[PDB]
Amino acid sequence: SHRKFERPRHGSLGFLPRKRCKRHRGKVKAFPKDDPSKPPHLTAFMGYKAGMTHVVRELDKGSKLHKKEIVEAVTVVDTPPMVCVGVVGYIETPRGLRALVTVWAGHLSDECKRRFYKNWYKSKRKAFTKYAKRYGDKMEAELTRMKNYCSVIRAICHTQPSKTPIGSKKAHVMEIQVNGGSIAEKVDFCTKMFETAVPVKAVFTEGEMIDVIGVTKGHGVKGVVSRWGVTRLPRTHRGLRKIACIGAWHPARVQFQVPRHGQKGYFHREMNKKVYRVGNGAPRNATTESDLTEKRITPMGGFPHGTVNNDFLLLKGCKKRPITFRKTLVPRTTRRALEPVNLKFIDTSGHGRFQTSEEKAKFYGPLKS
Amino acid sequence: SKMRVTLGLPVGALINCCDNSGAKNLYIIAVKGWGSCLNRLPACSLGDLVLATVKKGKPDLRKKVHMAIIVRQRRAWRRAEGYFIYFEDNAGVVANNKGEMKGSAVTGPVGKECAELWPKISAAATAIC
RNA sequence: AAAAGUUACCACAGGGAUAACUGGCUUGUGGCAGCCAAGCGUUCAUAGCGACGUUGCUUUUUGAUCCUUCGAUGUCGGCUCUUCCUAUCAUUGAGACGCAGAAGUCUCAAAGUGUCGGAUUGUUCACCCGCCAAUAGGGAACGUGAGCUGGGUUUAGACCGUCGUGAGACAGGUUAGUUUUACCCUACUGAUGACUUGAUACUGCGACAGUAAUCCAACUUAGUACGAGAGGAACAGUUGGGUCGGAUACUUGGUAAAUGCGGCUAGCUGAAAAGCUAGUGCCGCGACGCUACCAUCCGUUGGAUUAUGACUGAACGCCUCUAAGUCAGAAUCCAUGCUGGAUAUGCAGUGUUAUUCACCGCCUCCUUUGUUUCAUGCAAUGAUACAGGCCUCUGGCCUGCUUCU
RNA sequence: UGGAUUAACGAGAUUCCCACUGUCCCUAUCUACUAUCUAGCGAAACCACAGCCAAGGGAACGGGCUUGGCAGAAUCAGCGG
RNA sequence: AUAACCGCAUCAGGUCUCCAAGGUUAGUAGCCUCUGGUCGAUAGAAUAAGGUAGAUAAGGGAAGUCGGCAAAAUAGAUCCG
RNA sequence: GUGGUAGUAGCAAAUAUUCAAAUGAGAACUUUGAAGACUGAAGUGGAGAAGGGUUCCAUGUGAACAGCAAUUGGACAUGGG
RNA sequence: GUAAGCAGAACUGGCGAUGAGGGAUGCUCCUAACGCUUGGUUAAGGUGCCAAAAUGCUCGCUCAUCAGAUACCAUAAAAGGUGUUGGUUCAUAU
RNA sequence: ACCCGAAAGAUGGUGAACUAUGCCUGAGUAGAAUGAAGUCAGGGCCUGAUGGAGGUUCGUAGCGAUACUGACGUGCAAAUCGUUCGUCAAACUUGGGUAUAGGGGCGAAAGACUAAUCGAACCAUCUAGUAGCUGGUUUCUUCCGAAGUUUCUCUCA
Repeated sequence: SHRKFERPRHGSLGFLPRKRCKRHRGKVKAFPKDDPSKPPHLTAFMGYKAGMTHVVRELDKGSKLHKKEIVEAVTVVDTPPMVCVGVVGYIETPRGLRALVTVWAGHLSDECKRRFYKNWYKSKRKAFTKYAKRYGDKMEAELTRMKNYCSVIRAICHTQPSKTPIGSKKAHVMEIQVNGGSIAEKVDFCTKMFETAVPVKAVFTEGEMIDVIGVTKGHGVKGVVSRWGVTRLPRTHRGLRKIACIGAWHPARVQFQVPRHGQKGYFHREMNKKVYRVGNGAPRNATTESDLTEKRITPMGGFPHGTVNNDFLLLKGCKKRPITFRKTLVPRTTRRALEPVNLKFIDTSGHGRFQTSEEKAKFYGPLKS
Repeated sequence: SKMRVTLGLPVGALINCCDNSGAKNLYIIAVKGWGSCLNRLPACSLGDLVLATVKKGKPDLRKKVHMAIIVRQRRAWRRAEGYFIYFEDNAGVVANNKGEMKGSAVTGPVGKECAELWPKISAAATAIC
């Protein structure tokens, strides 16, 4: 028999299976296409999620909110500068892409070198020691390969999480593709970055759509209702936080489209999320034209779970996750995108009243020692 | 072309009646521009056109399906300036099949988003919000 | 043989030799689509229709049948949840009109997306009130009871009416009446995990599988086109909303056994102070966390074609979208993007490779054994075409690796 | 085989209204004991043989048969086709 | 008699009688305590889904359902009516 | 007579135990102290009947029994009442 | 009887009591009936591969934006086609 | 009478420790609400006290068991547990003694109850009761090899 009242489906089949992925940072997948035309530039970044706070800006859209002062929720992402290290050629074969030769730098720090060990405290710390004497005796044999062959080139960069207030040190290594012209000049771009900190202002700008990669915050094994968004059964023997009918008799088998109990969160996952402010760790980050009061983008009492005293970027996963950002796959203009941003006021105030801690001291006055 | 506002009244709700048409009550029955969800009670926000019966009022004005517009709302909603308004009481106005109000005077406050849409209800209102 | 009933209080031996469900054959009946052309359609058989006849299809109706099941396949309906079909109600792109516009009716490609809130009834159906782009029809053991529910039907109690002399009967009405077990195998959803031309570490590639967005309204376009007038569009542009999906907790709301701080009742510690017991003793506020259209954000751009309309152009001195050749073209299809990849017992690059008799590599030289789906020359590198090709090119060659080494 | 009424009474059978609510829109959080993990203890129903599907024919709805799709150790938590 | 009885058993079941403290209160109600009695009921660690019992929910208030089923709301005393 | 199922279901009502010392081959579980709880006089208190029949009391202990343990016991053994 | 893998008869042959080879698969169709076996030859039916044997030879027809493909047998009809290949018979090369 | 299998019949005994009812003799049941006759006063039959009736009401113990169609359903339990609910001075609850026994009893009547047994208990015997109906029926080779049709039949398994 047919259904009775034809409702739409619970949940998408687009994302399946719903299982925790094998990766803590977001793997990129699909860099944007090469214009042999632009200069050479990096097309991605890594940063750590912090906390989000609202901001006030003036809309420039005839909407009824034209020329009015809208509050907006905004995530701060801590982004200390990613140090370029290596470079990787890629042959285009009929099977797929294929790595021809990785070249590396002379001198890596212990920040990068922790990634290669699971036990740093025991080991004698040998990684790139035979390579370093080989480098001084450099690699203009192996760079000549990448100029001759190889359609695609990618700089190996890495993070600096000693500068972050996570208790980490270990530092994520990451391929980032280079999209400009001429396969020689991509390598000359990469070569001159070796042992140089790339800042965030090199990559991204104020008023730009960014596609954000990450991993969702975990909830463990959750049931049908929370996991798939399913109707709760009426007030039912056995229980009521579950589907009643899995399946019809035939096929004599449970189909994959029916929703079940299992993992929720820790899924690898967005596109078109506007950058409002690129900042500097080097005072007056949260200060604007309007308010003119001296602030840092740390709120009072820290971001809960703390500080930030690095470069950051605002924009429209869990805390302390490594996000990656991406430059959008086509440069698009939707009026909504390509908007004049104007920030009046950034909030740096449990339930905060005061913007700054000296403002609190003025209110309460001479307190008792 | 109304912006979304939290829906504070389902179809079942019985609300107050502002105007001088003589109705005390308005019992909601349906909403204009409601699509298709299984099991979802159709609900109305501030500002928007509905259908209603009067439950107590003038005897010619009872047992018919009048259109009304909703004018105050006890459910909270977010203005874009970043705070949450909510009124003391739910209330509406009996209205013609066009959209014009029937009885001219309007007691109470009204919302911003009633006066922003409907021109006539703006004029007769005492003080908006 | 010499011979009346009743059993819903029932019992026993058996029966799928034999009824009440599904399934199977059949398709009268039901449902859907063709063929002919008397007339209807002011005029005109065929825009839309179609009598008298006649040919099919379907198994969503109901019969007919008794093949399967009586040492039991749990008999209606609703709720929940998934998928499939197309005989398409809406949405996309067309064609026809008795198509001026608007509104429609008919037909083709179309199943990508969508098909709702309530009153009465156990209902399936039905009939109303309303919304809406539209509220199309169906299948999956008349989907779905170790999923629920138990209103109906179908035990035992009892009431009424009709029938019976009575016990009792009724496809007549009425009320009260138990819904058992998963810990097995598989399936589905999630979790580890041995091993493969070494170990161990990091960055990757992406075969294959799954897929996601979809409808409406307002403002201008415009009181313009069109029309005798009433009425009255559309594309590009701008702004929102619905449904669906994926995240998140700045703010607003919810949660409290951080028993966090305060307040109050009863009892108990000689009192005060401090508390403790009333399984959270109560009331107010209550960070962090988790969380809600009850909150905020976000939801790609390319190719090949369908219907259809055209180009050039014969067969047929002309014509012709077609026969040979092309072109445009969709809510379609395949990519792209997105999810997985212990979905290929798949593949690549790079780091470090056992405290100095102690094992461990790599490259030659030469011996022990043991593996091979398969040693006896188990051999031979232009690139094309076939109504043409190749050159040692004023010549020569092809008609076979049947050759040449 | 009683007909028509009827105050009071009813764990009796129906309908409507006010109050009140998580029954519902629409789900969310919190508590204890469980499930879960360990130490010790430790059953039972059931069991031809076994356990991936599509179609086919067949006693007319196959886990085994024919033709295809395919097929990689060993394990834990759930679930009800 | 939550282990000497009967229920196959040291079984959350059943089985006649007497005596009967303080505070709160109408009260042998419920709640806390003194005398007398007991800590007998396998433990430790984690705090998933799903359960069992127990709480609470903005706006609406039966639109859920065969049906207000379950849960809320009301509650004592005095005076008026 | 013996398997698979399986070291699986499960041992989760009656608010609750903790610290030390002694005994012992061995202590989450025996005894003694110190704390903390419960029962809350129509009591899980003090006495009888029916029914039971030595379970009463002491000393001792290798098994089995007391669904974990056990130095404990309504168990086992020898006495007494 | 509308019909049925429906019910009831007549003649012969089968299945039941019966394998073997063929019809992919089938109690009833085809060939053909069986002691253990070596060699030879056929039957039904087949010869691109699965699969033993023909990518054999020779002459026609067919292009399907759902071709067709082997009795019982696993369905198709009325009515159409200036798609193509032949035929029959009239009328001026059509 | 090849082996195993009924629903039943009859003969002779054993049970009222559970339950049904009668009899004899004992025991039991807070605290509130309502305020009947009777009586006393004052006013001209009214007003106020007094009084303490009822198969009266709220509600403990005790007797019972409506709902959740809750928990449990290889249970703690062959009827239990939780919250809710009925009645509570009477046609009430209850111990002991005593009476009634199987086509008999007892029944405020449901075919209820009569030792987890009831539209006729239990125990033994007649009894290995009967069955045109199910299910089984134990070594090998060798040779021959069926029928499902006729007539009659309380005959159509």
